[PDB]
Amino acid sequence: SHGLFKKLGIPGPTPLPFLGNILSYHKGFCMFDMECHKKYGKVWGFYDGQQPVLAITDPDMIKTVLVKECYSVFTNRRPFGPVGFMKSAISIAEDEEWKRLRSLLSPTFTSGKLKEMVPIIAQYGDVLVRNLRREAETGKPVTLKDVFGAYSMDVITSTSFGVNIDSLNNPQDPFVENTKKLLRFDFLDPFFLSITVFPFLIPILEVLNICVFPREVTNFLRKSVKRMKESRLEDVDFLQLMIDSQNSKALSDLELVAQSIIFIFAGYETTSSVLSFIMYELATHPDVQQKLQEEIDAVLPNKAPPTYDTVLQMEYLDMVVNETLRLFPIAMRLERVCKKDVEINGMFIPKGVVVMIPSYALHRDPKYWTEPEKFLPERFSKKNKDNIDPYIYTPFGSGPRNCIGMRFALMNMKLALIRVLQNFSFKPCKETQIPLKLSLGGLLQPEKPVVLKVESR
Amino acid sequence: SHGLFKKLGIPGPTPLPFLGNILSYHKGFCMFDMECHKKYGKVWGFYDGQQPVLAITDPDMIKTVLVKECYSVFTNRRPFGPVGFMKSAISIAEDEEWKRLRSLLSPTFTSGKLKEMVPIIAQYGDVLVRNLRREAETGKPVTLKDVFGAYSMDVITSTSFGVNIDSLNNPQDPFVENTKKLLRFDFLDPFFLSITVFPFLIPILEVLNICVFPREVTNFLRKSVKRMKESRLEDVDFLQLMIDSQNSKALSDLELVAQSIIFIFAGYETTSSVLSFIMYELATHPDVQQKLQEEIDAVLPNKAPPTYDTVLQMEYLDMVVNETLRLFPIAMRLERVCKKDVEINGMFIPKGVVVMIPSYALHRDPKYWTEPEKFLPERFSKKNKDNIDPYIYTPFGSGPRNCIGMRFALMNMKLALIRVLQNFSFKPCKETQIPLKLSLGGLLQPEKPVVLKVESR
Ligand code: HEM
Ligand code: HEM
Ligand SMILES: C=C(N[C@H](CSC[C@H](NC1CCCC1)C(=O)NCc1cccnc1)Cc1ccccc1)OC(C)(C)C
Ligand SMILES: C=C(N[C@H](CSC[C@H](NC1CCCC1)C(=O)NCc1cccnc1)Cc1ccccc1)OC(C)(C)C
Repeated sequence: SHGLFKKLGIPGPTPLPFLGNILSYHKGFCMFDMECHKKYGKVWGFYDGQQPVLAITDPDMIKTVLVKECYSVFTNRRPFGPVGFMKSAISIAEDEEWKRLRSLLSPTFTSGKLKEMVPIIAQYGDVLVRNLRREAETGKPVTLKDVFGAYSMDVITSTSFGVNIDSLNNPQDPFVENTKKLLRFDFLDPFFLSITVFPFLIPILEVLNICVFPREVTNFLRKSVKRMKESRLEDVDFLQLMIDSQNSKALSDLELVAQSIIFIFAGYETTSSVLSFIMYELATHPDVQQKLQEEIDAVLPNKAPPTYDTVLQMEYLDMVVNETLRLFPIAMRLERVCKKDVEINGMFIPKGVVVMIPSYALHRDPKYWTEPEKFLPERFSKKNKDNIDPYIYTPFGSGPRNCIGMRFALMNMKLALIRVLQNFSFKPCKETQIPLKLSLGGLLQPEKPVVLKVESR
Repeated sequence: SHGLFKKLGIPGPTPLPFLGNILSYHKGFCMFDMECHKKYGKVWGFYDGQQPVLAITDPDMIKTVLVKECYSVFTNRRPFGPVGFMKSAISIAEDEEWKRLRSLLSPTFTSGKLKEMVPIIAQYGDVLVRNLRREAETGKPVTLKDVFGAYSMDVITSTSFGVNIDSLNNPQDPFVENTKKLLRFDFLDPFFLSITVFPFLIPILEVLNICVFPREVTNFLRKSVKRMKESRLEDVDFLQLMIDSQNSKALSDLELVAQSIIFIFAGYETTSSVLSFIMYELATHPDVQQKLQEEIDAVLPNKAPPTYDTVLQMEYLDMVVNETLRLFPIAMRLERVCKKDVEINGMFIPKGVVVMIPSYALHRDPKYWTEPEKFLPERFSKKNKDNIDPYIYTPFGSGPRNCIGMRFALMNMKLALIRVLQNFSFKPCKETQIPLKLSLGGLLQPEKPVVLKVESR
């Protein structure tokens, strides 16, 4: 099965029996993609175990794949390990079902519903600040993914179930506990590599009701949600919107829970990780930090509370965000399974092949980015923003299966930063990893957690 | 493979292909054993999946199995699911290795080392009491396995690593968290039944570094212990004793950790569960409660602090304990794998057969116990204690592979009760499950958690 790309005349690294090329993940996904990109060019193929994966780097062709042919051919992602009842979550479902879920859930993530979510996201901004100042006045360097996680948690809990925790001060609350155990899967830990040399074990683990979503976290939320559904009904958040939806093809009950669980993860270690990266940059780039706090004071004088509207009135802030997402696209890769034999942009691609877009690699490709390793937000200036190909820069994917939560994430994030730079400036500690090396793991997160210094303006 | 016992002319329930008799676990292990015991008599066999299990109820024969032939034939328990590096813990190791571990670890559990452990076990008695009185003065019915667990935790943490937590007030402490996730395996949950219809999947999960001991709890303790070992060395608890041992065949480092992890579980949900049962009895039997608080006041006047010595001076207290253990032997069953063809007490038993002693069933067998469903501690009076066959009553097993921690458990437990009945009396609430129905699950724990009323003497 390792002859495939040789036949198609597509170049790539020589696979080992059974292993395919996975030994080459010893420096993380990202480093492997850049290296293939340099060595082979615009297209290459390789083998996660026996599985052909075809990498592509042409924007037309990438558009063809994420847009033009999404429904017909490229509808789904690759399977990755036993998910149990979580089979039914939107990010994991296939074909007509996913097509369906997207619809049931899409209204929920509208700008308009989002704007109603703003003042709740506001209140925990106050918590974040107050918690920070306690560490600021005790001049002790601060690990971010803690205080940001604690914030990221409060937001989720509240924005999706109305649960109102100071999680940084109550990691004791059974709710907060469960919710944390939902962490970014280390796709390069002992498990998933084995899942990829031995995917024939996925059904094995399914019938064994083994689940990558801790059977306890899920058995908790499942019945947790079942209590909420029956206390609201009858006596603004995601659950409401989703409960409203199934009040008609309409969403189910177990289905509803598994969606919640997705939303819960997503907004947690992603929102948390990204902010960490941003403060790392804001910290190792004092001028950018300052220009930012200048925007926030001119659009919002006197430490004025942000509204929905004033947030989007802030362009530089957006630039910084975008630029950070370029440097750290926490997905690293987009993928779609080729469900039929197809020709796209004059290239034959056979069924079962997994088509991959190496986002990380593209973001640091010299050919589109001057000095791509540098952190330069002016890349995304209203002037320069026009020159950036949407199929090269894809922090949130693209097409019918892009990040459904994109607007909410950006709003969520921006809301925190604004309230954080209104009060504090962030400075590198002797202990701050400079330069920030990347987790050679299967996560896009830093090698070492970001520690900085926090001062009260 | 389902013909075995029919050939040997040994009676038992008819197995279904693949399933064996496991459909008959729908009412828990215990109920199935009593039923086989009544229906077939002194011996019977059945099939957990394709695995022959031979049950026996003859004391001679049970002695033969747990004692006389332990080394030669019956050295090990049955495998149960993927344990990863935990392969090396004493309760799980096989043959010469276990034989070895027992020796390295046996001194640790001496009465004499135990006596030095007493005053530490004392101090958290004070915590237990103070926490209780807070709920006592707020006349709100109390779930036991919480406050007892919280106690059971404090003891372990301290008695094995010197870690000194008020865990009831700090379930936030990363240590306490990890430690809790080590809970009594529900052998009748979705997993282990599948493990028993599909044991050929155990090696499957091994190579997948999948572990029944949460890979995170273990990766925590592993490095947690590695920090302690290197802070003590160089600058009274189980770790010390074990560290001392490997200071010579001597214990290893990973080995040392996996032992700790065992000790940690054992003293947790076992100590916790047992006390829960005892207060349930003490509660549904006011007179027994009173006689007890009378012993504790005569051997220890003026709420006198218990010493090692005064504890064993208390006989009734011991009786109550024993009697409770009769009613609720939390192991339910003892097992040993027959590693060779052998004849014992005039019975042929083939290799690979799993020999089982149905402790629960024996404890409620009428033929040894008058009114066995009743709770009557006078059964264990210094007068009557002589009539109890040690091979019928086996709460802690027997022979070279009995409960290594037996003395410590009994001491641990007794120390708590004494300090608890010195201050409080325990009364049934309208909500108290009366009579206490048993978890039809694979655990010996109650159907419903015990809730009682707590009053300040
Ligand atoms: C900065 C934060 C986030 C980033 C960078 C991000 C990025 C992504 C990416 C790269 C994808 C793959 C899309 C594709 O294949 O084209 C995706 C999918 C998805 N995202 Fe996010 N995301 C973020 C936050 C969130 C949040 C807060 C939610 C809340 C629900 C969310 C929900 C989803 C869902 C449900 C999918 C799968 C959508 C589908 O298959 O229909 N994401 N995201
Ligand atoms: C009331 C509490 C406890 C009860 C009822 C209990 C009961 C048992 C039983 C029934 C066995 C099986 C023995 C056999 O097959 O003959 C056992 C084994 C064992 N117990 Fe416990 N136990 C208790 C507490 C503890 C504690 C606190 C420890 C602390 C380390 C401990 C450590 C062990 C170990 C290490 C084994 C396996 C011994 C070996 O295979 O060599 N137990 N226990
Ligand atoms: C392969 C996935 N995830 C899906 C299929 S598994 C469910 C998924 N997370 C899981 C893992 C953590 C607990 C929930 C999701 O959907 N989480 C919401 C989310 C995450 C990140 C960004 N936005 C939303 C397909 C996919 C792959 C990459 C990026 C996005 C989706 O991702 C990881 C590499 C595992 C992090
Ligand atoms: C089958 C076992 N356990 C051993 C083999 S797995 C390791 C074992 N617990 C594990 C499970 C919870 C986290 C540690 C042990 O050794 N825990 C110490 C202990 C427990 C209870 C009483 N004393 C000591 C063999 C065995 C079976 C029954 C009773 C005792 C030992 O037990 C259970 C039915 C699973 C509860």
